[PDB]
Amino acid sequence: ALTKAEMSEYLFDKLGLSKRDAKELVELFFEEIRRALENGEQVKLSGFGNFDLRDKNQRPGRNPKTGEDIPITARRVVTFRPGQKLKSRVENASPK
DNA sequence: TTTCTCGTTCAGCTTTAATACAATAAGTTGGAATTCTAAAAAAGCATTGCTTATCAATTTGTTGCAACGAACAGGTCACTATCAGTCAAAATATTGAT
Repeated sequence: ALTKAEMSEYLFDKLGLSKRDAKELVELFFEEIRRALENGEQVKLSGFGNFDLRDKNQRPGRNPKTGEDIPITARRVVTFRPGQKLKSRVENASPK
């Protein structure tokens, strides 16, 4: 699984950047994105996807184990709509 | 046989044209880097029955990665004694007067 460790190492052998800043950029990368989502801003990354924010209302739910119907509290989640470019590169993938 | 016959380079001289001397004021020519802009590519537009994701409440295996504890630099201040620099000690050479 791709981790921040592998991402930093990549920037070291592709951009020749020290692992230090290579590890600091990967952190600030996801950080800045999370700061935009929490602030209520859409994140549109061309050639990748789009992190949307939809306010879901309180809908009926339950306890998957027993079956006790419990109303799922409303909350703002963070969806991800992959671009057409990304889909065309993952359409022919393979779980490995 | 013996004599008539010309072009070359050497060397000590003489003569014909361009460039002088300097500080001053730009001009040329190969790029480098920031920013305007048309050229390209990804995405919104457009829509509907059918397909797929939405997720609580709680137990159990998994894992990214910060949290620290040392070691290897990374960068600045001190150890330890005399260089680094400039004035006086100590008495007469040298210079001035009898």
